[PDB]
Amino acid sequence: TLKYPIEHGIVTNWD
Amino acid sequence: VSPKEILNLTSELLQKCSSPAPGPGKEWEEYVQIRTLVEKIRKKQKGLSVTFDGKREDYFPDLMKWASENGASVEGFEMVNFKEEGFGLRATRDIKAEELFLWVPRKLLMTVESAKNSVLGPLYSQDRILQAMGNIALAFHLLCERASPNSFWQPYIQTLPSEYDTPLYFEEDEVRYLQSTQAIHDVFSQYKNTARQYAYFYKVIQTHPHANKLPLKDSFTYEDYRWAVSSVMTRQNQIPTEDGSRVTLALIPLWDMCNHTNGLITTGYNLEDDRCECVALQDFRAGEQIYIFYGTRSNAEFVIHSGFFFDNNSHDRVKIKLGVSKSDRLYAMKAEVLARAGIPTSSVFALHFTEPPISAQLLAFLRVFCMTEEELKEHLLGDSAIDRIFTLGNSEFPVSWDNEVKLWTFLEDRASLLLKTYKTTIEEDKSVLKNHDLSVRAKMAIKLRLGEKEILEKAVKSAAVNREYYRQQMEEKAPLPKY
Ligand SMILES: Nc1ncnc2c1ncn2[C@@H]1O[C@H](CSCC[C@H](N)C(=O)O)[C@@H](O)[C@H]1O
Repeated sequence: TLKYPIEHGIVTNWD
Repeated sequence: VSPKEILNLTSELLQKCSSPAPGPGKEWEEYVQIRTLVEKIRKKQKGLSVTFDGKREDYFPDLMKWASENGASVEGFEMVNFKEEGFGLRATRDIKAEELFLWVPRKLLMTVESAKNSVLGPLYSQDRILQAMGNIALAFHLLCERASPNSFWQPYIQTLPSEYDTPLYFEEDEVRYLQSTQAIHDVFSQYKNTARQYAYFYKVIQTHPHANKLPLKDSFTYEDYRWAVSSVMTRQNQIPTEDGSRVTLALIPLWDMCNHTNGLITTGYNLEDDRCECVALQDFRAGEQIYIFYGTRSNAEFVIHSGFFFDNNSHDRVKIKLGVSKSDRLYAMKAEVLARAGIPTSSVFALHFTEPPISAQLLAFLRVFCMTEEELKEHLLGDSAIDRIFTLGNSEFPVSWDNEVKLWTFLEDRASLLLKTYKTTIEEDKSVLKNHDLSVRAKMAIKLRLGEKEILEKAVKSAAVNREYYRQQMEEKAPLPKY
């Protein structure tokens, strides 16, 4: 399957 | 418009946004206080430091040519300004599902490592916030290249939007719709963090010698930072490094022009060719918009981080904080059972709109939360103890009929309590959306607060149904299913 699936606009920590 | 006045405002802004939380009961006043300071700085500045003469569509041809020269796919689609989603890709030919129709080599991407090798490199290797937060590093990477006329990524930067629908762009009264909701605290945090970050880095740029070669040294407005962090949070991607050992954040040109629809993730990374690849999520006839599936994010995350509300979001959810009370005489046993199950004593769980309402981890917590002492002992002692813990997250194998009735009674009461902490009701929210003419940003806020209550309302009914199912099995003395 997709060896590195790419979640578009993945939520990251800004704190 | 002296720079010394702006320095005094950013210093006041940094200290205001570095103060501790004033308590959740004064967060709205603090938010308005920070808004007032930000808007006064923004009114004294000239907006985006770099603007382009042509309109956005004028630069798409250069994006296609630039992407074609570096090995990306440029045939089979065109850029169209759609009303619902803004600019996007439209198929100029029939595209069958699972067809590899879009690929972007790594050379086109803007990444944290490309930021390390850019003019931002020297400052990156000294500032801890840049090293620890790749998303902020990408945001300044995007700003420095935007202000550099001969940047390799100019064709991509000149096609980016000039404004977004993240809460950072909302009017005060549009955010006020979110009062007494779960989402508004994240809106507060986003705004306070962005304001603190801008003032912090405004002073860092002015004091660090290894930031003198930056274009930001001459102009770095709040509008610049809001646009940059909004560009990153609405479009960033996690890709593997060149060797494949570590993951990094990236902006993926051309492919990030696709808008979101429901489905499955069809975008991956091919290390053998070192390029992002995307297969068609569904059949796309010529003249139809090309969509992708961004991910299983809630409408709250789509609004706050992606800048839109997605109707009929199959993965929508709300948060619910639960924990074992230290006043409980069975706290020690419950904490040990949770620890052996890999579940903390206190945590933030999720209530989903699609069945089932609770995850396996939340079901396991609620079971232990409502266990009697004798049930806890059977999960801690004996040759079958670990086997009992192994099934705690499985709905097919309850601890006992009484344990189920108690956990679903609790969830129904708690979900009913959460509904009573909102300023408006579901029927009132629907009346506002129907009888008032609202902006897109206002509709997002009202739909967001409506969605929270509708998920809680569905959890109430689903918990009441489960309560009656397991009470039937208990009144009829049903044999407990064993694994
Ligand atoms: N299903 C959807 N409904 C509405 N807007 C959407 C959407 N999917 C994506 N968007 C918009 O597209 C952004 C992600 S980038 C996708 C291309 C974008 N429309 C552009 O003009 O550059 C989101 O922040 C949001 O503004």
